[PDB]
Amino acid sequence: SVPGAPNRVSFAKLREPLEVPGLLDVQTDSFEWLVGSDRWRQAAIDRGEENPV
Amino acid sequence: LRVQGPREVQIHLVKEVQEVYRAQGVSIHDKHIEVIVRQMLRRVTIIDSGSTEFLPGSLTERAEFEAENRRVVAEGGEPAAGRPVLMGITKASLATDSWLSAASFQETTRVLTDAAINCRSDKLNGLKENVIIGKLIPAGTGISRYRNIQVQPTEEARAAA
Amino acid sequence: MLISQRPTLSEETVAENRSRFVIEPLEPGFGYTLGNSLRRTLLSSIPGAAVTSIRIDGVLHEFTTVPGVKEDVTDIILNLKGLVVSSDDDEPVTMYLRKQGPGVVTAGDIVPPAGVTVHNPDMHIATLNDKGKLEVELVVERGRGYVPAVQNKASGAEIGRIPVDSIYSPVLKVTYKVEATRVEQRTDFDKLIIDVETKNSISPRDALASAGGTLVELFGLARELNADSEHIEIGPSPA
Amino acid sequence: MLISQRPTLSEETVAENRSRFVIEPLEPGFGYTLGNSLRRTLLSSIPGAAVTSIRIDGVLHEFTTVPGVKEDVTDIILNLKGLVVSSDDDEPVTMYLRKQGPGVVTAGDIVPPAGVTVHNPDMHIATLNDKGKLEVELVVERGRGYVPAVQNKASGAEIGRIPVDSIYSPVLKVTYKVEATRVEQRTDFDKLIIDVETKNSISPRDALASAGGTLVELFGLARELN
Amino acid sequence: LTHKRRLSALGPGGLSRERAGLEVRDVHPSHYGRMCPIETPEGPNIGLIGSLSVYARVNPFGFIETPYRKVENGVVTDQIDYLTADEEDRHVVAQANSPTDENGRFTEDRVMVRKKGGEVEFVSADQVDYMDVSPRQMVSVATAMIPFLEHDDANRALMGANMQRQAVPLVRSEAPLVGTGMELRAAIDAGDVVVADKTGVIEEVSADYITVMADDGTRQSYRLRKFARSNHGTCANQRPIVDAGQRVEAGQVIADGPCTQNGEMALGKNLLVAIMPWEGHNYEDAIILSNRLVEEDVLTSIHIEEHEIDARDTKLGAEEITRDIPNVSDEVLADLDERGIVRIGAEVRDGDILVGKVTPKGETELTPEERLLRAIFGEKAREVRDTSLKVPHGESGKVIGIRVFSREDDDELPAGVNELVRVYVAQKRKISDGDKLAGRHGNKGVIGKILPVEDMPFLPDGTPVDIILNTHGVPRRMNIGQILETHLGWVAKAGWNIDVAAGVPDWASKLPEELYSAPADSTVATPVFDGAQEGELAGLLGSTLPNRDGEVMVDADGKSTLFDGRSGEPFPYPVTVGYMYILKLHHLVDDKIHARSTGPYSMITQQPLGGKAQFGGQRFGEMECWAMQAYGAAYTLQELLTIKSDDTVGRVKVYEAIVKGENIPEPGIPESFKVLLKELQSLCLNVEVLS
Amino acid sequence: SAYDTPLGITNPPIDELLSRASSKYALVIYAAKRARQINDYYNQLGDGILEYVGPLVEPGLQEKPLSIALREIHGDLLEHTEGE
Amino acid sequence: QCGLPKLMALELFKPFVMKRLVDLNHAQNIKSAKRMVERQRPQVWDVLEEVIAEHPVLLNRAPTLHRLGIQAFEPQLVEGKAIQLHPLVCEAFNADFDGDQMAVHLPLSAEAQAEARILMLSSNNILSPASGKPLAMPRLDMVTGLYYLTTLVEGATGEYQAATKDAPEQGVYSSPAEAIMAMDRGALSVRAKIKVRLTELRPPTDLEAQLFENGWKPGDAWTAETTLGRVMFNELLPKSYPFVNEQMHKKVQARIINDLAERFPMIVVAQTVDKLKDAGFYWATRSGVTVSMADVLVPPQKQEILERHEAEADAIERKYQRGALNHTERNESLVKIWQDATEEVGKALEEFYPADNPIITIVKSGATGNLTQTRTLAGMKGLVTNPKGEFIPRPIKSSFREGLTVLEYFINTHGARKGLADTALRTADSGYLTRRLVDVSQDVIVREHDCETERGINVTLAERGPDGTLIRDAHVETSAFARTLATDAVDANGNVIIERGHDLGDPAIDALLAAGITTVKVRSVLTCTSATGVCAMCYGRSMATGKLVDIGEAVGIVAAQSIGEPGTQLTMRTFHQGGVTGGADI
Ligand SMILES: [Zn+2]
Repeated sequence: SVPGAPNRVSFAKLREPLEVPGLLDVQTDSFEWLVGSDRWRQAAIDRGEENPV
Repeated sequence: LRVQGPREVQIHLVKEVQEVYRAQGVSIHDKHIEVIVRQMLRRVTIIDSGSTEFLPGSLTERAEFEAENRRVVAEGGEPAAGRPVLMGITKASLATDSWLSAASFQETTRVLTDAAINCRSDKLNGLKENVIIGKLIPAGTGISRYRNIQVQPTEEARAAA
Repeated sequence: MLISQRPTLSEETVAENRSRFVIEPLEPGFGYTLGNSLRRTLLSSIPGAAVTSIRIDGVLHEFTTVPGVKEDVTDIILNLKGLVVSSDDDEPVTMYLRKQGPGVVTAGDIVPPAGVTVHNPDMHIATLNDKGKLEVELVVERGRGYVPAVQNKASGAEIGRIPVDSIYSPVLKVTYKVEATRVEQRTDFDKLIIDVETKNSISPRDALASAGGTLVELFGLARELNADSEHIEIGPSPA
Repeated sequence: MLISQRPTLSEETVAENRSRFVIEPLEPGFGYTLGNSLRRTLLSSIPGAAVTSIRIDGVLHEFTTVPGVKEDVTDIILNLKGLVVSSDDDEPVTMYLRKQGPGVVTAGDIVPPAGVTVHNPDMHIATLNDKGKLEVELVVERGRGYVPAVQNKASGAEIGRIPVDSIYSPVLKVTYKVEATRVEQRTDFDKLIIDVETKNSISPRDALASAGGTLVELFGLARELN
Repeated sequence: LTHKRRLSALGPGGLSRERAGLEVRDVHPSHYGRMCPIETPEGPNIGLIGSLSVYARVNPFGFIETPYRKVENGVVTDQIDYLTADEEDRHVVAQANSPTDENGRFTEDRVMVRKKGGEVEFVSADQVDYMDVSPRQMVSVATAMIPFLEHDDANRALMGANMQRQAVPLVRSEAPLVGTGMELRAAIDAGDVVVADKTGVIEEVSADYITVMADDGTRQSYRLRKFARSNHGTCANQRPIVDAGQRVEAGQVIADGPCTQNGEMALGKNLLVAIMPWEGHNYEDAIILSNRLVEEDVLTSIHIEEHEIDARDTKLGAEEITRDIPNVSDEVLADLDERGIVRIGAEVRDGDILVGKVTPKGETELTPEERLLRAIFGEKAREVRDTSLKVPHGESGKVIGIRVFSREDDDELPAGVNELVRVYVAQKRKISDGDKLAGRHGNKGVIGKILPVEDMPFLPDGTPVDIILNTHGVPRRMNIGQILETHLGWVAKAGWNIDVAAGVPDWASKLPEELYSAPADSTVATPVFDGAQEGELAGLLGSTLPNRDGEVMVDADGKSTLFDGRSGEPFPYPVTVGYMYILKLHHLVDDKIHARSTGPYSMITQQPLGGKAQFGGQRFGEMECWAMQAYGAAYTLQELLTIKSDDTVGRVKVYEAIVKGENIPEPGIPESFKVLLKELQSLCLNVEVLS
Repeated sequence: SAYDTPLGITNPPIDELLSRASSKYALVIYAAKRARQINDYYNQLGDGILEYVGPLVEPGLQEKPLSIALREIHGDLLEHTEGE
Repeated sequence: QCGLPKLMALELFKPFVMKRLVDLNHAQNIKSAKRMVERQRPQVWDVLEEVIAEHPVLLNRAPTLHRLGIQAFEPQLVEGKAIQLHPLVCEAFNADFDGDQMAVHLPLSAEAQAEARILMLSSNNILSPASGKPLAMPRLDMVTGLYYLTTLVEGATGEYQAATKDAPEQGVYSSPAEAIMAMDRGALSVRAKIKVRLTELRPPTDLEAQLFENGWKPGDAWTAETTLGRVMFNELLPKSYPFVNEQMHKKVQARIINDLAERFPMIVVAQTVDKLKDAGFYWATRSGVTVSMADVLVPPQKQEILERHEAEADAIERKYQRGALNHTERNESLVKIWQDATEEVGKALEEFYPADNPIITIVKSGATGNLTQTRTLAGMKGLVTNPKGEFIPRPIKSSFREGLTVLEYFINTHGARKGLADTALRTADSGYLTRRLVDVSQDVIVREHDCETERGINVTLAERGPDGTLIRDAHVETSAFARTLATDAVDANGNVIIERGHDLGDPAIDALLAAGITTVKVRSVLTCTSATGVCAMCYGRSMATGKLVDIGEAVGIVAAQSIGEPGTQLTMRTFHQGGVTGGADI
C-alpha cells in the first residue's frame, strides 16, 4: 500500500480491484484545466482528445 | 345548529374534537374543548331592527342584544329579529371590539382608519392590549380583587410585641 | 502530614433505642469508606445471646398448630425470635416456660437459670384457651451476627427440636448516607449520617463505641506492618 | 458459639514492587467491605513526592520549542510527569538536568541533591542533535493525592517558571478477593486476599501500613465515645 | 478533507435556503456511487449539501461518473469503466459482495441487481452487465470511518458522520484500536502530514524542521509549523516521527499532524467502558468519567485565540499605544513591556491589559464634586482617555505570540490606521463537567460527573473502568454498532489465539490466514460493509488471551464482573465491558456560558443587546409570555417586560434600590408605549387616555 | 398530617398557608405586602417611624423579609381585608 | 432545588453582593465592591453563598409549548459551568442531557419573588394542567429499578416453603430487619417470596377488615405474605397508605402516584416522588440490565416465515404475469403479504424471548421503547418507504443485528432523510393552530364563584351491557371526572349518594358506580350564564391543583396551550408539493 503503513490486520474477505483515487483530485484537476498545465495537456491528449484547450 | 338548539351543536363539536384527539392516544379533558368551543356561539346575527339600530345581518354580542331587547324598549320585551350563529375561530377572534388588540393581527392601517372614523374607545379588558400598554394583566394576581389587599397585624399580636 | 482540620462526632436521640450519629467534616471521599465499614461492624461484630432452637411439648410432627393455644407454631416461633436475652455462659443453656389454664403467657413467666437475664418481660408469647397448656423449652447461646436456622439434618437423634434463626447481634437495623458539605470555601467535604437502631440490651452509643474499638484493633494489624511510616494523623481535639 | 481466634495478617512477595496480604479469619460478609476500605485508603491517602514546577533555560512558556531538541516543551513536560521521585524534607528542593551534544536524555542523567532519589533512571525525556543543549531545573516537594498546577498569578513566581501537575500517589494498583476459611465447627467465614502493586518509591507493605494507620486514626472517633 | 470535496446545491444560480422543501433534498436512487446518501448537514442545508463518494471523478463535461467492473458471459473481468447516471440506466449492475468463483464466474444463479428505474431486483447470472468496484462505493470518506456501519440506523449514522468533523485535536493523539481502512488514506490526502518527496536518508531531526538527503545528493528541508492556530481556534502543530539515519521511501509519512498517529487519523481516544446505569448520574444520555482522564491529560486540548486592536488618526488627533495609562495603578500594568504591550509568556486573566491605548478626550467640564475631589488629591486633569485592550470575560491563558504592523515601517494597513497589534493567548483546556463527548455511532452526551479513581467500578484484576454509558439509551436509539465496537475493541486490546492446531473451527473458517492469532494491543480493521461478522466476533470473544495474573476478565458473552467502588460488594450480575473509541467535541462549556446583570443597551430600541457571549441578553419570546399569563403571574410579567427592558427611568431606580437595600418601586410605562403613542399621534390621530 | 420536616423554601408547607387565604393569588399579594412592610420597617427613616411594625416573629440570622412574612402568615399573626 | 454555576450566580447577583460587601465593611463604597466583584476576590464567595439563600430563580427551556416550560427553583452554588437539573422535571421541560441548554431568570421585586416561590415553584406543579395526570414521576432507570425490586421470581434463594409433616415453615421472618440481615448474608433474595410480620405498614383494606375490623393502628403486628423488595418499596410511601403487594409497572406507579395526590397534600407527594427516585436509582444501579450481542436473541422461526412469505410473493408475481393483476394491485398485495410477515415475525420474537432478558425487560416494564424497535433490532426491518411515499414491494429481510446489505441500506436511507426533513415542517401547522387557539381564547377568565344556573349536560359513567353487570365507560376519565354535579344523584337506590356542588373525583365516581347509577347531569362551561367569562363552579376543579378553580384563573390560555401542546403527535396532511391533492385521502 504505502511505505509506512503501520501493521493493521483487516477482516476483509473481498479483494480490492481498484485503489482509492486521489481524494483531493476534484479541487486540483479543475484548476489544472483552468490554467492549462502541461500534465493536464498530457492527460487530456492521452484520453483521446485532439488539440485540447 | 339549524335542526337543534345552540347547546346541541356545541356538544357535537366537543364530542367530535375529543374523539379526534383520543383516537391517537392524546388525552385532554373535555372542559378545555368546551372552553374553546364556547367562543364560537357568543354572537347572534340580527336580521331586522325591531328593538335596536343594528343593521340587517349584523353580528352582535348576546348580552348586548338581550339588554337592548329588554331595557330600552318601552312596550316591554318586543322581539327583535335575531338568531344564533356559528362563526368559527378566525372570525370570532377577528370580531373583537378592542381595536388595539385587532391591530395586532389585522391590517393596521384599515383597523386604525375604522377606529378613527368611528371615534370608538377600547377598554383595556384582556391580555393582548394590557401587555402593550405595560399594565399588569387583568388575570391572576393582577385583578383588582387581590391587588388592593390590605395587610395589617392582628391587635393581639401587635399588643404582644 | 496533617489533616486539614479535625472532624467531630455528634449524636441525636430519636427514641429510647434508636439514635442518629453525624461525623463531619471528613476529607473528601472518606464518607463512603467509613460508612459501609461501620455499618457492617455494627451489624456483625457485636457478640450477643439469642434463642437458637425451641421444643414444644405435645407436638413433634405436625408443626402447623398446637392444642389449647390460639396461635400457630409459626406465630410462637416469631414471638420467641424477638426475645432479648443476655448471657455470659459461652455454652448452650436450656430455659423452660410452663403455663396452664386460659389466658396470656408472656416472657416474664420464664425462669432463667443463673447467669441469664431477660430484658423485655412484657413481650407477649402466647395465649392459651380453656384447658390449654404450654410447655416449651428454649436453647440459648452466644454468638455474633445473624446465623440462619441450623437444621437437624445430620442430628436426627433429637426429636421435636425446632431450629430457629438466631439474631445474636444486639443491633437490629443500621443505615448510613453521605452528604456534601463545604469547608474552607471548597465544597468537596463529606458528612456521614449513620442511623442505628438497637435492641433493649445496649444503648446505641455503646454499640458504636464497640464497633469503633473493633475496627481500630483490626486495622492495628495493618499498622503493625511498619510503624513510624508516613500516615495522615488527625490530631487532638481540645489540645 | 462465637469463635475466639482473632484475625491475623500474613504477607507474601510476588515481585520487587507487588505484594499479596492475607487476613483471616473474618466474620461472614466482612471481607469485601474491609478490602474496599483498604483499597480506597491506598488509592487516595498515601503521601509521596512529585515535581511541582520546572524552568528551562531558553523558554518563557510551555508553548514553544527548544533549538536542537526533537521534542517540544509540552512533550518534555508530559514525559517528566511519568518520573517517580522520593524526597525526605517537606519543603521544595531543586534538581538540575544539563546535557549537550547528540544523544538521548534519561532520568538517570538528572542530578538529585542529598535527600532526593530517582528510582527509574531509564525513563526517557528527550533527544538532542549536534546543536542541541538542554538545561532545566525541577522543583520537588511532598504531598498526597493529585494537585493541579499553581498559577504564577498567585504563586508569585517570575516569568519563565512552568508549573506542572503533581501526582503524589505512589500506589499503582490494588485489588482484593474473598474465599471461605474453615474454623472449628463452621466453614462459611471470610478470608481476604488483597494484592497491592506500588511504584518503586515505597514498598507495598509501607503503603499498607500507612493506610492502616490512617484508618486507625479515622476510626478512633467512634472509640472516643468511651 | 470533507469540506474540500463538498457538493453544494445553492449560491449564485442555485436554490434558496427557504425553498424546495422535500422535493430536491430527497435521496434519489441515482446517488448510489456518486453522492453519499447518509452524510449531510442536519442544519438548514439538509440534503442541499452532500459529499462526493470515495470512487467518483467529475467528467470533463461536469457529470459525476463512477467506476464499474465489466461483466461478460457471467465472469468478472478487470476492465473497469467509468459511467455516468444516464449511461448506467441502460445496464444492469450487481453488488460487489456477490459471491464469485475462483476463475471469476458467478457461483449462484439469482443475483441481486439494480434496474433502470432505481429498483432492486433478482435477475439471472447472465443478465448481469456490470458490477460494483467495492462494497463501500456509496459512502463518503467521513462515513467510511465508522466501523460496523451496516448495523447502525441511518439517522444515527448521519449524526455520527457529522459529529466526526467536530473533534478537537488532543494534546497527545492515539490511533483507534478498531477502525476501517480509511484512517490511513484520509490522513495522507488531508495534507495535515509531511511526506518525504523522494527516497533518501534523514539527515537530522528537530522540533522545528526535518532535513533529508536524497539518493541523488539533493537536500530537502521541511518546515514543521509548530503551535499554529487554526481558523476555528484549535491548535495545529506537527511533530517528527523519524530519527537520524532512517531510510525513508517516497510517500512515507515523516511527520504527523494534529489528529494523526503514525500517519493514521486519531480523532479520539480508546477508553475502557462499562455498559450499566450508575446511581442515575448517567440518566438521560449523561456520561460518567474517571478522574484519571483529567490527571493523565487523556482528554486535554490546546485552544488559541487572537485579540487584535488598531491605533488610527482621529479628528481630535492620533491615538497612541503607551505603557503610561491615566487613572490606574501601576500594579495592574506590571506585565507591560517598554512600548506598552504585554510581555510574551505572561499569564493573563479577564480584565487584564494586553496593550495600552489612549485617545484624545477634548472638553472636560468637570463637575464641582470632581473638581474638589481632584483638588484634595491634587491629580491634575489628563487630556487622554484610557482605551486599552482588555481580556474578554471568561478567557484566560498565556501569551504565546505578538504581531505588530505599523505605517512607520511601510506596512499595508487600511486607510487612516497607524498601527495594528495582534496578541495570541493559548490555554490548556482539560475535560470538565458539561463538555460534550461522543463516539462514532451517534452516541452523544455531556459529562455529568467525574468520579475519583477509587469510586469507579473496577475489574477483578483491579483495573478501574474509564467511562460508563447508560444501557437504556442503546437499544432505543437503534445504534447497536457501538456494542460491536466495544466487543471488538476488547478483543483487540487483549490478543487472541484460535485453537487452529486441531483444525479451523467452523466460525473461523472464513477468517483470513493472517488473522488467526495476534498479540496484545493489536489494531484491527473492519471495513464498512465488509467487516467482521457477528459470529466471528462472538467466536473471538471466547479466545482472548489472559492477563498478567493468568485469568480471563471477559467471558464468552462479552461480560465481566465488576466490584462496586463505593461499597465494595461485587455487582449482582455481570455487565458488558470493553474498549470504545470516543472523541471530544468542540461544544465546550467555557464557550457556552452567559450571564447579565447590567451592561450595554441598544441605541434605538434601548433594549439590552445580544449576539455575543460577553454581555448578551436572553430572549423572552411570546410563548414565555403565554406561559406566564397561564400561571397567572401578572407582576412577574410586568416586571420582566418593563423594568428589565426599555424602561430607562425605572431601570436606574431599580438598580439604586437593589444597591441601597430599599424595596423595589412600582414599574412605570415602557418606552415601547410612549414611542408608539407619539408615532400614532404623528399620523394625525388624536389618541388620548382617560379614566 | 405526618409529613417529613420541610426544608428550603418549602418551609412552611404551602398547603397549610393556602388555608389562611382566599386563593394562591391572594396569598401571594398578602406575603408581598407584608414583606414590603418589613423592608420599610428595617429601612424606616432613622426617626423610628412606626407606620409599619417590625417582624412579630423572631427573625433568623439573615432571613429574607419574604420568608419572615410567610412564617408570620403561617403563625396567624396577621390579618387582611380583601380588596373586592 | 437546582444547581447554579458559581460564576453565573455571581454575575446575576452582582448588585446584591455589592450591597452585602459594603454592609460588611469588606468594601468602603459601591465602586470598591464593584471592583472586588469584577476581580472576583476571595471575599466575594462567602457573601454570595449567603445572599443567594432563599432566592427563587426561574428556569426556562424554549420552546415553551405549555406553562410547565418555565419553573422556579431554589438555587445552590456549584462549581463548574453546567446547570444541575432535577431528573424528574425533565419530562416537564422535555429536555435531555446531551447538549440542551436552559435559560435562567432572576426575580427582583417582592411580588415577583412571592410569585416564583408560590405559583411557579416546581414542587407545586406535579400534575399536568392538561388532564391532571402526574407529570413528575419516575422515568426510565427509576422505572427499571422499582420494577426490578418488586418482581417476584419462583425458585429464588430463601423462598418460602410450605410446612409439611416433620417440616415447619422456613421462609418466615420476625420483622423486616431480620429479612435485611438474612439478605446481607446471602441466605435471602430481595425478590424471593417470604412471610414477614409487619408492624409499621398499614394492611390492605380487605386484610384490615379481616384482622382489624375496628381499625388498624401502628404497632399492630400482622403477617404479610410478600417479598422483601415490596416491603422496602412500601416503606417509601406514607405510613397511612395501605400495603400494595404488586409489581410496579409504569401504569401501576402512575396509579399509585395519582391516588396519593388525590388523598394527601402536595408536599407529601413531592417527598414521596423524591424517595421513589432515590430508591429507583439505587436499585437500577444493580438490576443487572445491560446490552450485549449474547442477549440479542434471534428467533429460530424467522427463516420459516420468510420462506413461506417469499413463496407467496412469488405466487403474486406469477399471477401478475398472468394478467389477473395490474401493477398497483400487485404492489398492494405484496405490501399486505409482507406486513403480515412482519407481524408474524414480531409475534414469534415476543413469544421466544425469556421474561428476564434485559432487552425485553426494558420494554415490558414501561421504562422506554416498544416491541417494534425490538423486532427491528432482532427481527426484520420490514417494508420501507420510497421518496414518493409508497411502500417498496420488496422489504428488508436482514436485521440490524445481522447487518443490512448495501442495497437495503441505500433504500432505507430514503425514509430516514424524508423523516428528518419532515420533523421540522411538522411543527409549522401545530404552531399555527396553537396561536389561533390562544387568540380566540385570549381573554376567557373566571370572574366569579357561581353563576347560580340550573342547566348542565348529561354524561354517562358506565353501561349495564348484555350480562347486566355494569362496565365502566372508557371516556369517563376525560368527560365526567373533574365536574360538578348539576342535580342531586337521587335517581337510583331510593336515597342520596352525593348532592349538588360535590366535585366528582376518584372516590366519588367509585361510590357512584357501586350505587348502580349511570347517567348524571354535570355543570359545563357551555351552559354557564356568567355575564363575562365563566364561573368557578361551572369550570370544575383545576386539573393542576386538584381543587376548585380559583377566581382570576386564566382558563383560556391554559386550555389553548393544553390543546396545542400535543398537536405534533397527531397525523398531518401530506407535505409533498408534487403528487396529488391529499384532501380526498383524509
Ligand atoms: Zn357558571
